[PDB]
Amino acid sequence: QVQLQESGGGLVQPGGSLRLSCAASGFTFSNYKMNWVRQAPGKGLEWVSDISQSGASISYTGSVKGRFTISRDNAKNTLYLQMNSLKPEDTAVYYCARCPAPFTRDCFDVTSTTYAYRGQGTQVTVS
Amino acid sequence: LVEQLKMEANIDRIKVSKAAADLMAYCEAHAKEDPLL
Amino acid sequence: LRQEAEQLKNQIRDARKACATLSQITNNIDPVGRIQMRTRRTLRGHLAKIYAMHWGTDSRLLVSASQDGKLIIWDSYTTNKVHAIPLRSSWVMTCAYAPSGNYVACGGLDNICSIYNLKTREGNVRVSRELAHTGYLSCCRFLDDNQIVTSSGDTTCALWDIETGQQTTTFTGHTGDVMSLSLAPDTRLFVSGACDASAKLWDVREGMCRQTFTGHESDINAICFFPNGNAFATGSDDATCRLFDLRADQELMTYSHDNIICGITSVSFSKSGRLLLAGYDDFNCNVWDALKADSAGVLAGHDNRVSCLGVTDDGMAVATGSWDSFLKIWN
Amino acid sequence: EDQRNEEKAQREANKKIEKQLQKDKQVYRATHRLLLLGAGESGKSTIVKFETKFQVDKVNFHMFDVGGQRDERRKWIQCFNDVTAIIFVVANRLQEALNLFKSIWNNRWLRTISVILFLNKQIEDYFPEFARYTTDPRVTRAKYFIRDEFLRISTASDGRHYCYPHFTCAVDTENIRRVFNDCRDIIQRMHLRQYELL
Amino acid sequence: EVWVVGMGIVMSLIVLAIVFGNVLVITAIAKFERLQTVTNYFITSLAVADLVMGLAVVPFGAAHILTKTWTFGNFWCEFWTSIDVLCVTASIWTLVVIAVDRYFAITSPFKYQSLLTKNKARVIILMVWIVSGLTSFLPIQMHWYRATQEAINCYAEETCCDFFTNQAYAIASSIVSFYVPLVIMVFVYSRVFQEAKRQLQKIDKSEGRALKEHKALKTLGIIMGTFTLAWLPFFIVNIVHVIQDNLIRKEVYILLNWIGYVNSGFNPLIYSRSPDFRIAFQELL
Ligand SMILES: COc1ccc(C[C@@H](C)NC[C@H](O)c2ccc(O)c(NC=O)c2)cc1
Repeated sequence: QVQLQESGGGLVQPGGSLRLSCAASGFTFSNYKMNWVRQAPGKGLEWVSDISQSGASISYTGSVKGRFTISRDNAKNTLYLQMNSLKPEDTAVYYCARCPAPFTRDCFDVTSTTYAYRGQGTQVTVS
Repeated sequence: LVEQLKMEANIDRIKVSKAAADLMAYCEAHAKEDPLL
Repeated sequence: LRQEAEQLKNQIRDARKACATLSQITNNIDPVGRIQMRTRRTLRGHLAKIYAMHWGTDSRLLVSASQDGKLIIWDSYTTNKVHAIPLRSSWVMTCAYAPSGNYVACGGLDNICSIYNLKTREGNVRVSRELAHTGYLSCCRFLDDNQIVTSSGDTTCALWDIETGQQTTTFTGHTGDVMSLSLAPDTRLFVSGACDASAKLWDVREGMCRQTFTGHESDINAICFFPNGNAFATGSDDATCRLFDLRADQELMTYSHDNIICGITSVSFSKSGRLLLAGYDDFNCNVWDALKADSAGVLAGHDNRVSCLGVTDDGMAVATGSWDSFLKIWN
Repeated sequence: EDQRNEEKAQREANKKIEKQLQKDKQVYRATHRLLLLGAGESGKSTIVKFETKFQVDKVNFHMFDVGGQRDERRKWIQCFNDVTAIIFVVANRLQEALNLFKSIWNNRWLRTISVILFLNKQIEDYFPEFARYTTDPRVTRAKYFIRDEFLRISTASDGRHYCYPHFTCAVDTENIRRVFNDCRDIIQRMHLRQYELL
Repeated sequence: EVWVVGMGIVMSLIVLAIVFGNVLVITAIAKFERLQTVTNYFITSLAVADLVMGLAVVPFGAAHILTKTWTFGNFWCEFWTSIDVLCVTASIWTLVVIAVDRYFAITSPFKYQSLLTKNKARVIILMVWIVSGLTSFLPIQMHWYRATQEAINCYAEETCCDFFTNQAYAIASSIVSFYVPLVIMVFVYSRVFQEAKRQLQKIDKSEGRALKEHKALKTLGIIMGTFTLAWLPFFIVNIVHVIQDNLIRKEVYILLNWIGYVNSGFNPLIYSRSPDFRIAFQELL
């Protein structure tokens, strides 16, 4: 069984700083391309970040460039999304999604429902 | 989900020392009729 | 309720770890040695990618299905196109052959499974009863000449009854695609792979799971069933075949070679269950020992992929229909 | 000796099917297929044009459609690897399209398919690079920035397949020639790059 | 002596090259079951039409230089001269049909895959090996080249291996063997370069972010020049030696016949330049 849990999060005023984690066990972590995904309560799923399978090719969405910083850890089996300088429209449930195939260069994971490598997801809001 | 976990956890589970022996013996007895080996 | 589910799952994990690899038991048994086999006949008849072939029960015929809009009932002793059944659903993701050599099944992206009657009495081969699922239809099988247990991408295996075309039963509970399914030889219970690493077994009569599994790291492409019934193998997208078991709620060995990273595309056993075939994605077709896992003899013959695989009901002639329109009947 | 009649009975079926297949292949290799993923068209396949055939200059096109299909696309898209041109009607919103397009590109079986494209939608809060980029401009900036982003995704994989971005928002009368003329180029380049001549 | 020991190696390495560069194009097609396509039957017609050139003609046309006089006789020196002018015309018309093939496949892309089938690429080849025979094997048996006059001393008399054609055969042999294929394989490649210089100009109208516009020229070079430069001087020396005379030596008419008999050893190093061939060339030896 594959297990993808999270940590951190809560309620912080603008300009705060959250550092979310993700506990991945069950599968070898060194060769699966990961990515985070946030769902605005009252809206469909969106996209925030990703990462290659060596921390090399980090990407981001449009309005989240520079602020955050994602970084894997291929020995401790974690994925940390350091958040900086939040905003009013950054309240959402944050899932630690994954991608289906090993040794891949593509993702088909931001789906309406029915995905089996996408954790429960903590909540992060702004006051 | 929880009902299914319970109704699947309340059944019998034979030992590996007994299941692997059967799996081995079936092949060891059918290897004769097996022509592709 | 989620915490209670976690507690129950921890209990199941503790039980399945307390009730627990066949290698430590069978480590001195005599091996099989090297073995290779050559293409006896090359059924070069198709004109698109061959996506499935249910090797018939007669151990002679075979039905191959390709995206060209054709369904050709081949032969394996003189290599002749006994029939050529055209389809209206240009794509085909599976074919199925009745055990009494009396029916065939089809159906793919067009969501509809269909039934062609070949033992007719008026000439042309006509569609008997096309029955309809919201999603593609990625498998079909036959219990008797009028009972088909289709899979779907709708996440729901759904046993049918061709007479009056109804869902006698209906299975569900996967939350994910359902790629492949097998059937026990005694035809009473059947595993059903999926796209959640969930090789959930089922029961044909009632309509609910009996003892599920989850032991893979990616989706399951194709599944099998041991010749007796007390075992079943499984392939996935992480280049691994895993000899599961349905008497101990766990597996018994993992097949994996560090030299290859690709995705299994179809599996099937031999008669004695000794040689575990496999259709990989780097164009070859390995063979694996039963309880002495090692890549013994690579049957690399194809040139694009290996889309399916099959073995005669008396273990005589494997036949792998690749993606370049050419079957190949090994021996 | 009585076993010498079924031989001819079987060889006649053989020699009739090897006369029907050599006459069906000549209509299988004269129609090029398509695909219309990314979004249902309803403006480019129903009003201007699950098969949906048509014809331009004595050639027919099996313009398929996956509108009735599900969301998870990793299983019924690996069996379209023999099509010639994956038409792509497209109008956060755009980032989802971009992350679908990057995956269709870097896929392993859809690797060598020449993705045609269609900006049917013919902003700065979701895109901060909008101010540091330069080609009334109130429409040209947006249009050409979206197209430049798509082409910056397309020109990083090679040379076996190129994105052909077009634009259409009007009644789309001649929106079929923009596919015919631009599907001719894919065959031309598929031959040139193979003759080591381009 | 070196004038009898150099031509024993320089005119033998060529033989080895001819015979060894084309076994690798005959076997690597008759073996692999995935090359036997419509535009790789042509190249087999091109590899046999030089395997013969290097197995029957050249090893004989080398001992004919070493000895300086025929040895087999006349029932062989009238068949060898008739097989050589057949082999050359075949191995040029194969190039012209491949050129018309490519031209159609690039200027009519919707129709080359449909209106040119595996059953229609054998009429073409057994029409080319007839346009070669009808003009290089029968006009030698029916003696339409006897050159009716200084060959009467040795050639017709006895044991004199020497080509002697007339002002009506050595002209309608050239105008059929090298001046139709030349014009056709120039009008084809002009119209193919005019499109390789447009599908490399429509690219840089949207993307691109004489460097690479000179790849559609190096390959036209190594395909068309290596043929024109190799078979033009011989088939102008023929016309000149016919219209004028005594202005050209046999020691030149025999050097051109070897600046020509290597354009039939370069072809399996020019037309086998696709990755499929370059990969299949491994398992052979
Ligand atoms: C005098 O010593 C010799 C000995 C042998 C040759 C070979 C010559 C016939 N090869 C001819 C060549 O291979 C060729 C090719 C195509 C043609 O149309 C013609 N026509 C000649 O009149 C000729 C020539 C001169």
